[PDB]
Amino acid sequence: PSLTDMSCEVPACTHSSDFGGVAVIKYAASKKGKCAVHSMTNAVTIREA
Amino acid sequence: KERGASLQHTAPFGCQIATNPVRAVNCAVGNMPISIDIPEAAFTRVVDA
Repeated sequence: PSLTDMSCEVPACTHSSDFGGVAVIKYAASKKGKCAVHSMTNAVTIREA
Repeated sequence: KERGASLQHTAPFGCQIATNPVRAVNCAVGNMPISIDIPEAAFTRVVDA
């Protein structure tokens, strides 16, 4: 699958040390399928793989 | 015969006076601090709203 027109917003963020941040990413998918998710920084870790 | 007006008629700040027990009611004087302990269950997350 390929995604376009992607954007991100953060309804809330708390540096609680236990995944206190939440982010919502809008996407347009070319087709149904699965995609891997990874942070591009070491400062922020994403719970979902 | 010479009692004159009672406090429920002469009192400042619109105080109502009652006996048995003696008390003043609803005097419009100053203000009242209130502290509320609100449980986590009472809150809805921004992502839920």
